[PDB]
Amino acid sequence: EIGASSNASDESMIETRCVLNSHSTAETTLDSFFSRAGLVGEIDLPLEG
Amino acid sequence: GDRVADVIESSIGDSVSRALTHALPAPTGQNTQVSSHRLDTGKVPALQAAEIGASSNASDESMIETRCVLNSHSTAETTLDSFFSRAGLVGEIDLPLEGTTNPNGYANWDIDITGYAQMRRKVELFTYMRFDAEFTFVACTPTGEVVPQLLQYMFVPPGAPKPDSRESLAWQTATNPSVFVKLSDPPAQVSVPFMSPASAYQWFYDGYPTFGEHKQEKDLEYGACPNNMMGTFSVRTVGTSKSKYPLVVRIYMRMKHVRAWIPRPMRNQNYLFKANPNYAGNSIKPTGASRTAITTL
Amino acid sequence: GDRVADVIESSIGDSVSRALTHALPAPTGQNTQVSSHRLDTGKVPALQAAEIGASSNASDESMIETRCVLNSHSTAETTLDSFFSRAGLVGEIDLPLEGTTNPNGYANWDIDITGYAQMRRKVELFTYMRFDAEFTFVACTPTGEVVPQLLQYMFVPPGAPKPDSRESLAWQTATNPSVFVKLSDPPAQVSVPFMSPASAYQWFYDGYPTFGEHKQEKDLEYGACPNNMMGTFSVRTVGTSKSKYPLVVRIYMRMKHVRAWIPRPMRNQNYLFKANPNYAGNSIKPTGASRTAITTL
Amino acid sequence: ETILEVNNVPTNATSLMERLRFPVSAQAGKGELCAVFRADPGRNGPWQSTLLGQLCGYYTQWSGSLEVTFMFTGSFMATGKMLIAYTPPGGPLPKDR
Amino acid sequence: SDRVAQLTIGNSTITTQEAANIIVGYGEWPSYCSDSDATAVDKPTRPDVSVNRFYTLDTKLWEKSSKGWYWKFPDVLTETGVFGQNAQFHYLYRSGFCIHVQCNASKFHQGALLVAVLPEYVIGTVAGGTGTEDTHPPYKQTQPGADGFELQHPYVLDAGIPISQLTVCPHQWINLRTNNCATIIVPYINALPFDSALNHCNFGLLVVPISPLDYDQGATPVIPITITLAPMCSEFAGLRQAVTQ
Amino acid sequence: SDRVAQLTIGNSTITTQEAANIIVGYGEWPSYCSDSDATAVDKPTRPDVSVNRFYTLDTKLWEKSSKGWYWKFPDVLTETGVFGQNAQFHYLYRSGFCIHVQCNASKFHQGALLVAVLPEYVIGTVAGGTGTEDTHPPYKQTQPGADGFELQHPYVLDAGIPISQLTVCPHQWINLRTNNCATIIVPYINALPFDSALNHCNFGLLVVPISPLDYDQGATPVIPITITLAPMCSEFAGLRQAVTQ
Amino acid sequence: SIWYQTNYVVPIGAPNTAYIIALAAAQKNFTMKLCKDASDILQTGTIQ
Ligand SMILES: CCO/N=C/c1ccc(OCC[C@@H](C)CCN2CCN(c3ccnc(N)c3)C2=O)cc1
Ligand SMILES: CCO/N=C/c1ccc(OCC[C@@H](C)CCN2CCN(c3ccnc(N)c3)C2=O)cc1
Ligand code: NA
Ligand code: NA
Repeated sequence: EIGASSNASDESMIETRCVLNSHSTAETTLDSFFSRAGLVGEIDLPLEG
Repeated sequence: GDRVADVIESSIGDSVSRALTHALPAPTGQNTQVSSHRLDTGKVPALQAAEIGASSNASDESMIETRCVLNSHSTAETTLDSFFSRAGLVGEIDLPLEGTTNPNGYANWDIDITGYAQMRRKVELFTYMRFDAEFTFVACTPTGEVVPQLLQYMFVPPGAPKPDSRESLAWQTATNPSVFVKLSDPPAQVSVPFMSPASAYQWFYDGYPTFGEHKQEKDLEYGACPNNMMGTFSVRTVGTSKSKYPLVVRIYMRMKHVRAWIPRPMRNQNYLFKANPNYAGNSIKPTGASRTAITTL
Repeated sequence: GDRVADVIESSIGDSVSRALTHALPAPTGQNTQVSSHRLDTGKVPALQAAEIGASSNASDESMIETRCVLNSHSTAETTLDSFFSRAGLVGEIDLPLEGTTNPNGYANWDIDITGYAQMRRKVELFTYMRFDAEFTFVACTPTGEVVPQLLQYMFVPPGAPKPDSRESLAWQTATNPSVFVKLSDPPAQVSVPFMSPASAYQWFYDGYPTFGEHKQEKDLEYGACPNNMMGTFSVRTVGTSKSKYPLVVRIYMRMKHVRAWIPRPMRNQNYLFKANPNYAGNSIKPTGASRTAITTL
Repeated sequence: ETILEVNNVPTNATSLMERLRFPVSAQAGKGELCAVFRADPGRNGPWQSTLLGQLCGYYTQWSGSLEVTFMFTGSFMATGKMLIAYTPPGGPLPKDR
Repeated sequence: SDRVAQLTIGNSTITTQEAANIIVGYGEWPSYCSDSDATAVDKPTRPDVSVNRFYTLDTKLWEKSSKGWYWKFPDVLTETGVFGQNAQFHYLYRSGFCIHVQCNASKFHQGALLVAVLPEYVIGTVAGGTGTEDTHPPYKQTQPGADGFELQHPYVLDAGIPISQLTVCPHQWINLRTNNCATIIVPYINALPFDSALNHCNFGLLVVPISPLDYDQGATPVIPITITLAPMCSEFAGLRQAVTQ
Repeated sequence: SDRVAQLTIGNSTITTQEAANIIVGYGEWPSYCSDSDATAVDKPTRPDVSVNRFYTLDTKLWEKSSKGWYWKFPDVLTETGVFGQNAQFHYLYRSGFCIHVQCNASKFHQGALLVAVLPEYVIGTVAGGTGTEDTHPPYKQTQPGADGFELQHPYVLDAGIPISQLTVCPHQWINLRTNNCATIIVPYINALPFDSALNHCNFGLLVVPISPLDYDQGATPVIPITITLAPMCSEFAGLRQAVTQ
Repeated sequence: SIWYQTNYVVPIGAPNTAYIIALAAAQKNFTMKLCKDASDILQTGTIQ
């Protein structure tokens, strides 16, 4: 009800081992996500039309 | 805390894999040292026990009288990159006008390089391989003629919508990477990273992808490892109306930054299918040439 | 050697059983301290939560105004040895002349002290007990008369041959301990050590002595713990011809150097059998006295 | 956290809001099943309703732990104990509690 | 802040918002067998997380007429998960337990259960009623497995002893107006360092209503009592083939 | 003093008086997964002695016409002892193995077996003979369990590859005039830190006669080949109910 | 899977049925890689 998301973590809900996580967070930056060219317009210049 | 002795003294949890061997620099072939006649008892280099599983440790110096030879022959051309970083054909895509295959001006090719024997036999020398790769796309007509046609190549990773037509909304390519190029331009060329969810790709997976009963009808899934399935390569002629020319796209691959593990016997029977090692049972041929007698050349 | 963190930091193997409580010297009853009127908010000694499983922590001082009392009443007579080191009857052996029981001048009594309720109800207050014991043997005729007869008592541990007659070769007693005494002499008396293979004797064993199917016919073995079966006590009149007198041997036991664990509810139904806690289902009686109404004495 | 449509069954316009919540009520004490769903976040099913699931769609691969927080909205006088289980790969849908 | 609690062990977590503290039997925590108490020489196996976790084994229905139930340890688990397998493949076993009995109702229901642990809970029979017959309890009554067994004469705990004194054993009460669960931690109790998980039941769990369940017509009438339990510091030795009994 | 040997692990000991040293595959010993190679977060279970021990699973008869056999790991053990139970109750498994193939005869018998370990041993079919039919090997052929399976075409190892090059894999030969056993220690081999003991067979054990068994009429004709093996550094994670496949 | 551990209990006067709302998100060790297009394309014809 407070409006916050759960603060519970793996460590407190089950018995965990140690894991050294080196997975990168680089591909989820705004530029990573948006700096990929996509179609946004099409212009027709026909002869007969 | 710990107190019983067997717990304090156990090796349970040792992550340091002890290694019986280590690599040495070897930029050139080994040299030969002077050797002379030896007439000893007890010393016997020529005798081995192949049963142990090791290869002979006998050398020229101990079997015959040798001179000194300073060997400066390089070992550089036999590195993994030297051997694999040579572009070879791994895919062919047809875009004909009149046809049974892809007559609609587009095509989807599952990224699988096992359809060509030259390249395949080289990679299957190893069980696991991790590498980046440079892909080159050569396009022309079936006569090798160059025509003024614009094409679009798009990489569709697993889960992205595969185009179902030359005018599919998927070609908007807002996130997938696409390449626009003319057949008149040089061959398109890009670099591809190592994309598997695993630490390495593996050319052999002795297992099944899912749990359950593995009945007859599902046996085509034996050996299928999704960790090797990188997606689809889609190509189309860029237009709302059919192309005026029939086209062919040949795909070349040049691996780079290669690492490989677990060498294995090299294929000696013709390949039949991409997905498995099936061989023609009625044509099992010897690995190599034969002769009439063991006492004759 | 160890290297992964979860192994280095685990408590697997901790043999030090952490204890939430410790014993204190208490040679006398606690004293009473002066207390006065308290009129507080927040402080409430009289209120408890029996659900927790603990007993009330409320004391005289906090419930009423008390004076000072120096209590020097001893707690010495309630120690285990004080309570148990009093000899009681635990066995009776008859050696009649004319009879149905042991008319042959000898008898074998399985060492089991559960045939007499007074002693049994005391020991069954605890689940496990470890102790030494002093045994006294009182012998006479069934009228309590003392006659000039020589007897032999012999302890036959499990595995030693039980005499099968007054003239059995087993009475040579070359290793078993025997006692030779006259009824005219005072009662024979010896000290017995704690002989179980276990760390303690146990008056209750919720289990079976062996593996296998526990079918109906073997259910008499439920609750049988060999760790409690110390052997046989054999008695005979010393001669090759029948004794001239009918005899009775009463066996008394006085435990000493006692230790006990796990207190339990005390028996409230008459005992029926030595080997089990069976009670007469048609005579289940209240633990104690009753009255006509809850509002009347 | 965004709302996970565990109850993704109703499909007519007027009942769409019902997918945002699922029910519990007095039973017969036989450890009955209340609901199930796959934990796969980027798969068709309940997760599609969440912002995590949708963002997930713009990526081929993912890695990490997930969390689902369940909020009970019955009256203050209602009590109860539920067992929520997560079955790792290989384990078929549990037949019983 | 003593009413709320979280029990996490293995890959299992239990929560409660109406607890009444925790009882640690005979004031001591479970521990592994020391090298001087031990006698068997083979190196034991201590599976840890795969066996020391919470198992929810059974649910009973509390009714206005219920007499009470009991379960035997380690019997209730000898056929469950990885713990059961180790118990079957090994001759020797030892462990402690964290017992969590659950039972909730409403602020308009009433009743109180006595939850207790009684070591070496030997069961007796009524002896043919007259007491002249030396009958004995069948295997299904002495080792009832996960389903437990219902007491025939709770007043004497089916063993000729007064339930009124059962509180001398580690216990807690589940009094509906106060709490919805009982939590008792029990150390290994025996006269030997290890024993057979099959032939010997170290203690019994007793759940007996002392103050009958009551409520007015209209209130939820189905009031379950669920039994969850976790082995602690499990150790096994004397390996060979699996045996169920 | 290299011909004699004793292998002791768990509650099992193996002896041999005609050995030919020991091979440690790819030059490295089995080890537990490190915290940086690991990815799964649950704390694993490492049963130790109850699962890392020698299991003697099967005996085959060597005949003058035998073509050869193969077994798959960890398939051969998924239904044996405590190791099997852990493999079934857990999603993730990893371990190494000490393999000891036994075969003795007399100083008048002759023959040589090639004992080798081939990672990711994918089996192929003869494709309807003509090679136009895309047939596939059945489950009982890819994962034969403890009984193993007999090679149909040893020359190409039933997979289109030359057995003549199998020596590029960890191996030993059992040449009757020299030794009566082969011992190979194999570390965990995979592209992932843990995997399913059920869906994935890390490697296959191949026992193939290269020099046919021979002896004169009158000599014991029954010459068994027995397979004994021990898991090393077994680790399991991802606990839930037991699953056989 | 969600199971009844005991039972939903309520006194006279309160509803016999109530609902549960589920909220989901990722833990702090969650990451994603290999950017791709979503499986949906929310347009039928041309957007005017
Ligand atoms: C405009 C965008 O241009 N995009 C170009 C482009 C090019 C390549 C590409 O991905 C290349 C994937 C290859 C490097 C590895 C292929 N691999 C791995 C192992 N494997 C196996 C393993 C076991 N059995 C079978 N049958 C096959 C296999 O086939 C993605 C995108
Ligand atoms: C000349 C030689 O003189 N020798 C004298 C002599 C005297 C005594 C003696 O051994 C005395 C043994 C007692 C101390 C303990 C008896 N105990 C242990 C627990 N137990 C139980 C437990 C559970 N259920 C039943 N039914 C019974 C039981 O009955 C040996 C020799
Ligand atoms: Na026993
Ligand atoms: Na797998």
